[PDB]
Amino acid sequence: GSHMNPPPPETSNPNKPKRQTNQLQYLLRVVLKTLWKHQFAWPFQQPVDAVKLNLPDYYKIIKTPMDMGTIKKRLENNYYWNAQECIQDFNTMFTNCYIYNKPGDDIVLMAEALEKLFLQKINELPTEE
Ligand SMILES: CC(=O)N[C@@H](Cc1ccc(O)cc1)C(=O)NCC#CBr
Repeated sequence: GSHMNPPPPETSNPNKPKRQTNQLQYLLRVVLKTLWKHQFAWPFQQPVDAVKLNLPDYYKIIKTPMDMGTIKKRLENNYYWNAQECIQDFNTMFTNCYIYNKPGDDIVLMAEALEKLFLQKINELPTEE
């Protein structure tokens, strides 16, 4: 935990109201589970360690960091009120990658593959009930 990396996004706050929904259950059991085991998930399984990767400008450019390790903990620890909050975290993670990296780059192709899978699964997100 280098002082030069920011604290990770919040995964626990007892003041924030929490709810289990069937959609959130789907996001954990189907969407996260599927993306987590993809061959290209590893760069997205934890916050970007800008120290280790020698990217001192990362947290200069990316002011809303997000990663699937954070999303996994948010889903496992019922941090969310609704599915939109969680979908937004996934979208933020993909867009961070697209903003920071060049269109050709391996990391972008890897994010695009996870995003295509994500969209397939979110198209089947169940009606809330
Ligand atoms: C989520 C994300 O952006 N990924 C990291 C780490 C990473 C990059 C490429 C790769 O093949 C495996 C890991 C990163 O390097 N970010 C910007 C830059 C640069 Br150089």
